[PDB]
Amino acid sequence: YEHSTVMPNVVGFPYKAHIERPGYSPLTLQMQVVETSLEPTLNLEYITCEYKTVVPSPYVKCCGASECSTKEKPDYQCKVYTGVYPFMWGGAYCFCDSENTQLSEAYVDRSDVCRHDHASAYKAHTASLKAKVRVMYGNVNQTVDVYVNGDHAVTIGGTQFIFGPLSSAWTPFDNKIVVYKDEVFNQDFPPYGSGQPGRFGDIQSRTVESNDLYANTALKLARPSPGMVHVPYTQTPSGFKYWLKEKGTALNTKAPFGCQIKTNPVRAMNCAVGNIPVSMNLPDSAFTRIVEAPTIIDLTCTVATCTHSSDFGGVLTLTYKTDKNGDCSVHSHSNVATLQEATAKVKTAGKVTLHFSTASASPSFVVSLCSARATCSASCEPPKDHIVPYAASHSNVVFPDMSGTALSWVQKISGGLGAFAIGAILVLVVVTCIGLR
Amino acid sequence: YEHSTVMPNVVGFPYKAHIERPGYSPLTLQMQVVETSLEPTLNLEYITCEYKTVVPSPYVKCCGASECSTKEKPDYQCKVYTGVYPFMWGGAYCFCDSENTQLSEAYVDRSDVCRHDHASAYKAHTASLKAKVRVMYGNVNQTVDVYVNGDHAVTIGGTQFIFGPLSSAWTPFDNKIVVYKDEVFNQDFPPYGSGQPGRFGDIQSRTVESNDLYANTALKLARPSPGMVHVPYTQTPSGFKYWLKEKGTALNTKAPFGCQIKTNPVRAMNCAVGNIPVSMNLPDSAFTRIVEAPTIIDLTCTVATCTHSSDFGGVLTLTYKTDKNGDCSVHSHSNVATLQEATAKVKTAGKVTLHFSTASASPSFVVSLCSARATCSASCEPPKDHIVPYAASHSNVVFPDMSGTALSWVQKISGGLGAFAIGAILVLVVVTCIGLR
Amino acid sequence: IPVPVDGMEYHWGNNDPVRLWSQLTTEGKPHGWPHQIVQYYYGLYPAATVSAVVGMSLLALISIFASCYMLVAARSKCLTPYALTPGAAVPWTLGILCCAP
Ligand SMILES: *[C@@H]1O[C@H](CO)[C@@H](O)[C@H](O)[C@H]1NC(C)=O
Ligand SMILES: *[C@@H]1O[C@H](CO)[C@@H](O)[C@H](O)[C@H]1NC(C)=O
Ligand SMILES: *[C@@H]1O[C@H](CO)[C@@H](O)[C@H](O)[C@H]1NC(C)=O
Repeated sequence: YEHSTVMPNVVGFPYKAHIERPGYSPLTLQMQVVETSLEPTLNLEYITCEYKTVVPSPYVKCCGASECSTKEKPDYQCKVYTGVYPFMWGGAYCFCDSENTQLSEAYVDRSDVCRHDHASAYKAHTASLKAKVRVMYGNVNQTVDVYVNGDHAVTIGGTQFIFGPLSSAWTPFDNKIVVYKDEVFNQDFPPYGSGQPGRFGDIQSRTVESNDLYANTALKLARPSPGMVHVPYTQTPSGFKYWLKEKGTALNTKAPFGCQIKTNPVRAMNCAVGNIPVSMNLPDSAFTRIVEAPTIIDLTCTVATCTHSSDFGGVLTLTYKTDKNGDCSVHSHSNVATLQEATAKVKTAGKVTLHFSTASASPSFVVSLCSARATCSASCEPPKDHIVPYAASHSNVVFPDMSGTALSWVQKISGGLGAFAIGAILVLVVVTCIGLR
Repeated sequence: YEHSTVMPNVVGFPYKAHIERPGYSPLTLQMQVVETSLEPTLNLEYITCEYKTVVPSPYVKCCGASECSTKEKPDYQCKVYTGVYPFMWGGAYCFCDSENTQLSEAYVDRSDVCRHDHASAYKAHTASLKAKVRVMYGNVNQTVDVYVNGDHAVTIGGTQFIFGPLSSAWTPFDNKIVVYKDEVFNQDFPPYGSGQPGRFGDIQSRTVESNDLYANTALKLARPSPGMVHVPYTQTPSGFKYWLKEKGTALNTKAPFGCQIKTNPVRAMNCAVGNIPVSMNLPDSAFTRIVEAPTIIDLTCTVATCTHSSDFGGVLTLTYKTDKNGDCSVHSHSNVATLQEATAKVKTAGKVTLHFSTASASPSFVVSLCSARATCSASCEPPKDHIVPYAASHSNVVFPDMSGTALSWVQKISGGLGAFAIGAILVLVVVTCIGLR
Repeated sequence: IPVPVDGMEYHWGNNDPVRLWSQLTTEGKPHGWPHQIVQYYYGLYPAATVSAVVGMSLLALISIFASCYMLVAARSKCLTPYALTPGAAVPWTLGILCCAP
């Protein structure tokens, strides 16, 4: 047997599906999602960290001269200064008054710990939902991992389920993101090979073990001060260290729908958007013959109490005449009210009680026993507690029922006005028809 | 200096860019695509290969009875046959004539070489262009591997180049593709966990080294013949081997625009579609002060022989009056004719001859030397060879030039008709004004 | 800090984040006199309730005015021929119903 329903994508909501198949007694299947994941696909653009300036011992040539030599290093600089007199220590280090030159060179490398402390610039494309659902019906109770697309098919006690694609294409991530230790930033990083000094990505590398090392750090050598051996230079400080202060607020702190942005596999756990279409193919043995189920006649529904709070703040009672002791499956055919139970024990003493949840002042819904249908109307009252530590057990349907307290007044007033209008119309029409001829 | 052009995505087409910076002599920069790759991003769905049926030795209990226990193996069958008399060999193997049960058992395993040959089912998303361009100007001769998106920036001899996103989002791959050894199929494989017997996907597995093994091979276990030990069964043959026979024509055989679908990293190399925007940042050392540039006076262009073939079928000579020797830079300001040379040689008293390529009977285009200019017109005869082994060195611009042979006839005829029409207009106006008196 | 019906979350120190929600509490009586019901719904949804009440009041006044105008026109049509006749002997019974001087 083939059946298709739509369940909301909210974690913890107890969803219940009713299957009515000719020849058998109705089946109620309860099935709720226990967690959700949403992983984008990531293309690594480059890797950035803090740099390390390499500065070797200067070359001094007493009574001589030198020549600058280009090299393959990143941000490499080299200069030769014309007349020096170093005075190394306990002496002058040259016997040569004015014909001495110093060779000063420096270049930029990667930090010795860049494989531990670095950030990664990514590009995020279409993500894939991946849920975890608990299915309960009859006497099976099992939770399974699925992919929320039309592809993955799972089996639970002989029934096949396909949890169709999410109705929403929303995603918390942008095109470009930056991922540090445990947090994610919707950031717009520089192009590769065009980084700038003192800002994020002033040195770049395609991977951790890559060997390119673009570097733009504004390194610059300076002439040594007269009488001492040293190699002065100036250089803009690290842009990774600047970013580690001025980065801003992470996606972790500000994510819509209560997404929980998580670790190494970049994912958004437990967002609350959209609906999940699901189609099931139940075996023939999962149902009960009508001749083997109790017969319910003269079903009547009366509501004991009614408080439209977040939890199950209503109680209703059903009175009936039965023929034998058995189990019946209960269902609410409107989403104004959410039953807590999926089945009930039916006994000769025709009384059964169920708890439901609603958010309306005057709910009105049809409840069903195994082979019975009845209408339940109520008058709920608002709660007194302002704040609660849990989420609502209902779909937030507020509009009052027709023939409730609030809408009965509208009906009566509209009836009075309409009666007056039709009386006026009849008077005018009769007068005009009589006076015409 | 910043300059931006648009080059076509055609491998081997010689493209030439013109840069005209005030205060400097114009510079012609030529750059051509050498290679092209277009790689999608793939999400592996599952793995399929040939299966293996495992049939252990049957268990025969003489003078007793057996009972069968279900296991968790894929496609597992177990059956008990009540009255047997096996007759093992040189004997009967049992004493009781009718109280003897055989326990038959079989299941399905993944092949021994499933890691050495199998088919992967993927899902293909947005692809990334990645070209290999050779740039030439002045004395530089380099080819760079670059990513064709607005991001990657690269420097060739001091000039920074950025090759922008392609103008079209065409891809040769579908949403679902199957990858066998070296060939790619645009095929719509079954969902995971819903494969059918005898067809591609009768056994599935998420990864080569995974341990799930969904199997649906229609295994079925039969009753042994009297007096003989054997496990008879029937089963549908492998769907992977069936697919290898009836898999169709690969994407390699049919693929638009001359794509060459290639190996392990699934890519579509050397397709010819779209344009590539380019942006460069030239230094001052690239140009030449307009003082050094020879001054060209009285430039005239005349075409000796022209045929509009695929190669450089045209020849033109420029006559000029100069003041000094040097190297100018030529350019064609209309894509109706494509020049072969970038730089010329201006001599003290002489001409310069250049070859061009066209597809039009009567092309008209403007050719420039260092800073002078001229207009060229020609009459071109069609080629003789029907078929050539190389692609056109031009853009297929066939519309002729106004004042050409074919259009001047229309000019004269329409002018005569217009003269007749305006004469008639004047005659009618004169008549209707003279009679107005 | 605001706690809508959608929910709210706060994180304080090295403790785990805490989530709170808001119930549909209000002032007034859902089943009372019409002003009490109006006050209840204004407690839940102020702007929507104001808009709905104003719209319904405008519609009711429009209906009343249209009906009264139609009776006025009908009385005019029934009584005006007698105002043209020189004799002008209006029946007293029809004067009673239509308030004829
Ligand atoms: C020794 O000193 C003289 C000048 O004092 C200098 O020209 C010469 O190069 C020096 N030789 C060595 C080996 O240092
Ligand atoms: C289903 O099994 C889980 C596993 O512990 C249990 O927590 C849950 O209460 C069970 N459901 C029912 C209805 O018994
Ligand atoms: C250098 O450029 C010339 C064209 O002028 C080309 O033929 C040659 O292949 C280039 N050099 C190399 C090593 O490819």
